[PDB]
Amino acid sequence: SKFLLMDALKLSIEDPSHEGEGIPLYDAIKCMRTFFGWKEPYIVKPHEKGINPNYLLSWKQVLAELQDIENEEKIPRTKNMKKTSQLKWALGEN
Amino acid sequence: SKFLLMDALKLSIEDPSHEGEGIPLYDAIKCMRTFFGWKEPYIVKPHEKGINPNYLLSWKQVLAELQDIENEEKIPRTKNMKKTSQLKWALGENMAP
Amino acid sequence: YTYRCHRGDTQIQTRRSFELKKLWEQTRSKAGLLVSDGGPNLYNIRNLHI
Amino acid sequence: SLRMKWMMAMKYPITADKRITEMVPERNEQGQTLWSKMRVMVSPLAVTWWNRNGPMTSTVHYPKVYKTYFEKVERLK
Repeated sequence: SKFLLMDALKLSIEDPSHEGEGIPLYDAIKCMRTFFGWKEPYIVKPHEKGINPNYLLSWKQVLAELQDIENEEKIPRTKNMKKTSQLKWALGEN
Repeated sequence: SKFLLMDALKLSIEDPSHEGEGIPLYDAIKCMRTFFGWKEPYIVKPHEKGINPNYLLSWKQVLAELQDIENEEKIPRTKNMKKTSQLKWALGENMAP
Repeated sequence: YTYRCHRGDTQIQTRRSFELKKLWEQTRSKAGLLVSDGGPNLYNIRNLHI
Repeated sequence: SLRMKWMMAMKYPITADKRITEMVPERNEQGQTLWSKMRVMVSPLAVTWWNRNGPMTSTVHYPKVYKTYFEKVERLK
């Protein structure tokens, strides 16, 4: 399937006010800020095909790029990732 | 006094999310959105020194510039007003000896 | 959803909300307002041909 | 239709004649724009504004040939 069914859990936002209409990116950021307990990631079940360090680096890059928005003076509406080696391999650009 | 005391009212955003810590500009915009009832402004007590149409134009410009945020690719953190004739007169930028 | 025309007594915020509110608070018989501008829906099985 | 739900999300998707300028103001009370210059492109807020406070004409020759529909309404009640 495209998305998993039984195994999903959610990070809720705890009852937004009735006047809250916004962009999905900032809703996602607000949902992410409500969680504590992140640690150093590691692989627990390999894929038997492909390169797994690329997956780990992709997840780390997502975290860093989401945390690296405060350096911009004109905060944007959509986020464009940077074209890196692991991401190019994952998306099959070559 | 700098700000009037007994004759002031408030436009409340009421409750913000307990985790909401944001820029004052967007708090002000959200407070503004919860009000309906604007009309066409007009003067009921002149200043008897100065030009009152400049005051009317300043209020209209503030309202329009606050509404015109959506014509921007990126959302700004602070708002800088245009240097207009009435604002220049109000701030006294052309009475410098 | 597609034409941004919700009812006058609703909390949904769009770009058309202000004028819909102004029209809603101005009218007296609110059942004669079209759906395209902040009105209720009176269609049922007996009315489908009108 | 996905085409219709792609141009209602952008400003000025409707066309009208130049006489709109002399009748509808450029901005409303809150400060929202209603039309733009380079026929001219207008916004649905212009339609709502006209329905709110615009010129009123009470001619009866407009529903002239519409009286066949009212018979159904009269028969339904």
